[PDB]
Amino acid sequence: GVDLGTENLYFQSMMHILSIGECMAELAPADLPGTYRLGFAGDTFNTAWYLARLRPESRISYFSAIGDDALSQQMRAAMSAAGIDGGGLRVIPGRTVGLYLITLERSFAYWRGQSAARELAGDADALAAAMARADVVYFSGITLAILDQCGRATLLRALAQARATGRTIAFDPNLRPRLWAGTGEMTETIMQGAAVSDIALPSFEDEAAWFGDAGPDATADRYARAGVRSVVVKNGPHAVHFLQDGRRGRVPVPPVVVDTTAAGDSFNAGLLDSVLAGQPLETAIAAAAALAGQVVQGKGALVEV
Amino acid sequence: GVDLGTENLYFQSMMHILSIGECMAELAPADLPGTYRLGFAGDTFNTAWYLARLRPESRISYFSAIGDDALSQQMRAAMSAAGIDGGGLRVIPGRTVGLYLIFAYWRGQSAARELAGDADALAAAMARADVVYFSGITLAILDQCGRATLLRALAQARATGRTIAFDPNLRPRLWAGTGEMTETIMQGAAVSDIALPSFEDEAAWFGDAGPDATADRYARAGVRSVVVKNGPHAVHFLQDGRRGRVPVPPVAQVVDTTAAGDSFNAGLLDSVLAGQPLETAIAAAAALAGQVVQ
Ligand SMILES: Nc1ncnc2c1ncn2[C@@H]1O[C@H](COP(=O)(O)O)[C@@H](O)[C@H]1O
Ligand SMILES: Nc1ncnc2c1ncn2[C@@H]1O[C@H](COP(=O)(O)O)[C@@H](O)[C@H]1O
Ligand SMILES: [Cl-]
Ligand SMILES: [Cl-]
Ligand SMILES: [Cl-]
Ligand SMILES: [Cl-]
Ligand SMILES: [Mg+2]
Repeated sequence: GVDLGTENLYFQSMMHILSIGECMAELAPADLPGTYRLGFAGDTFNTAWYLARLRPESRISYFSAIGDDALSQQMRAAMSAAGIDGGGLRVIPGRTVGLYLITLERSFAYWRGQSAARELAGDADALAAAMARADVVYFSGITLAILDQCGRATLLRALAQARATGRTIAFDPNLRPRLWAGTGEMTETIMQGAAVSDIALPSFEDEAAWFGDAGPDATADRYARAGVRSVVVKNGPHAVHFLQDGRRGRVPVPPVVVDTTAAGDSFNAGLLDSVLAGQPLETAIAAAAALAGQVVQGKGALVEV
Repeated sequence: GVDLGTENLYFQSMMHILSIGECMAELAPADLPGTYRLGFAGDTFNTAWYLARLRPESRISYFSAIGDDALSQQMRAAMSAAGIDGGGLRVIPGRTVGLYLIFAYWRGQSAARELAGDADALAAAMARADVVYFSGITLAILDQCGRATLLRALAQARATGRTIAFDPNLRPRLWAGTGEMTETIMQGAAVSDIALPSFEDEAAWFGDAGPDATADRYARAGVRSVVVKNGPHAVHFLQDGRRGRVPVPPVAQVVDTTAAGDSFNAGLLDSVLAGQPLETAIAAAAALAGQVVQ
């Protein structure tokens, strides 16, 4: 149902962004007590969701793996309804998607340890093909976390070769220790992700905790050392710090905070949307923060802004 | 939060049944489309739930393992509301319970898989219980070591006079292989006084010629009372070499057979605990299941 536009050998009618990672079934409190609404979310998927709203004229694709059950079909449908191109989704027979439940104090429970999405880097050829004509390929530290050793290698090799042909690679380290076997493995693998990326979107609070960065500018230096060309350091309610080809700066973030979920994912979409438009980095960061600011004044992961 | 009665050295004021296995979170459709109601279920827990309803005068305990998150605490509270003694539940920090959505399942990493991790805790749960009930699902979710631990505790309990009841409850998807499944089920039979197989599932996997052959297979494993369920057909039984059949009264307006076996099992065990003859207990069990399927 989603319009993929047209193409010739040289150009496509639509700008193309690919997001790679895991989308999950989400059950969140409904109005009637004891009941829950079924939706879909997951960090990289949320970013794609916001992108589709920001640029409905563009092609926003999602690459992942789902099962073959009712719930998987439901997820596939929800993607199309959101204007997201799920044509590349791998189907893994006998399996289902990951799920999480929000209970309400607000708490989360996850069942994603055996999700189909963990097989998303099982087919190297399908990955390359998904990336081949993408203007931007976006992935996260959660994308890396859920894969085994071979899957990580396959994904990183694909991103690196895509990068070399001229795809712009964007990465949100999105540190979630509970998804990794150990902190050593997490930090190492995250920086492997950095080494294939042009744009990195770390969050200072998390980076400081695990890498021992003394401040946001030290966070930026760390990613620049891995070859990242544009580092954008998200910083809670504080100014966003950046570092691009040796040049530094800070972009003020106006004071606005119901729900800091989706903040980072919406920020990323706002940033990538503006970068694709050919806007200078500082302009893109301002747009990213403006979107995130309006989102954190909203209810949920997916806030119709 | 559930009264457990009183005791002296010789007798307890309440008869005591312990069920061992996995309780899961269940999400089922509510009226509002796209919304689901959260409840708790799972084979051995369902049997315990029905048993508690049938005998408010008794102590119905559940032994399992849960997590330490909000959902696990909700499960604990639901058990207590249902009159079930969850005082022996083990808590596995960082883990959560299994879940299913209406059937799609997430149970491969549930805390309940650790329920046989502490041998002393299992033995204490079984002490002074009159009946200990478990299923083939209880066995399926454990690793090899947990299986050995549980079976050894069950056999030791049986050696001390606890009555052991088993429902094979064959579920192929939960096992690594067909062979492992059949061998382990029969190991469960080997520690059980009472077995409650279902002919439809047994026949597909053991090659039983008919319900009497199913009964014979369990009897060779040392089961004293075998009660073979068979959908709407007569229940066959075998007890100490004596065969019999008990009719299942026809039910026309059938609605949901999911809890049929678990409610049958509770009905049977309730009547056995009351000292009713096996044929009487089977009829009581059929009657309850009949109401439940409607
Ligand atoms: N308390 C807040 N006040 C204003 N903006 C925020 C706040 N929290 C998050 N944001 C925005 O969301 C982005 C993501 O921040 P982070 O949560 O550190 O990933 C920030 O860079 C801001 O643009
Ligand atoms: N179609 C049916 N009509 C009447 N009773 C049933 C039916 N299905 C199941 N039951 C009852 O539930 C018990 C267990 O069913 P099953 O475990 O599916 O063989 C039977 O022994 C009957 O007492
Ligand atoms: Cl985490
Ligand atoms: Cl006393
Ligand atoms: Cl099964
Ligand atoms: Cl008898
Ligand atoms: Mg009664």
